[PDB]
This record gives sequence, C-alpha cells and structure tokens, in this order.
Amino acid sequence: TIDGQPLSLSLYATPADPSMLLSAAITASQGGGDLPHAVMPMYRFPVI
Amino acid sequence: LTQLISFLFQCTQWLTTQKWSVSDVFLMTTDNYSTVLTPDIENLITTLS
Repeated sequence: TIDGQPLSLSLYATPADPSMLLSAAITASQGGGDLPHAVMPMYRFPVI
Repeated sequence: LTQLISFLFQCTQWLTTQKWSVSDVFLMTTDNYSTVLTPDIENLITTLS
C-alpha cells in the first residue's frame, strides 16, 4: 500500500496433527518341561 | 457403479459409526495374513497339546 503493507494476505498453513501413541505387548514362548526319569519305590501304591 | 458407490458409502458410515479404521476391518477380515509361526501360535500348540 502507500505505507508498505500488503493487499493480498499471507498463508497460514495447517500445523501437524497430534499423533496417537502406540505400544505393543510382544510375547515369547518357553516350552514345556521334559518329563523326568521314573524311579520305582519300595512302598505300595496307597503310601506313595 | 451406483451399487458400488452405495456400498462404499454404507461401509464408510458403518466404520465411522463403530469408530473402526479400514486397517481394523482389514485385520478382522483379510486372507492376506502372514504365515510365520508366532509365539502366540506356539503357546496355543503346547497348551492345547
């Protein structure tokens, strides 16, 4: 203008959106235990 | 074509009503899963075995 001020206004672009925070419950695997060696007792079945 | 437009509209409104993304229904629906064997699958194997 006569003072040096613009006629066509400036751009005001859209800022970045707030994101959604993400996590994860990652999982592992330990196997089952190997069954041991059986030992014959000296007592009968009700006692042992 | 107008049937496919109507389908896309009712599916999109269904998605935004349920607050699900397209990735959600894709995870719930697809056949393009990966075939790698996951510790979740392994836990299912040994638990149910």
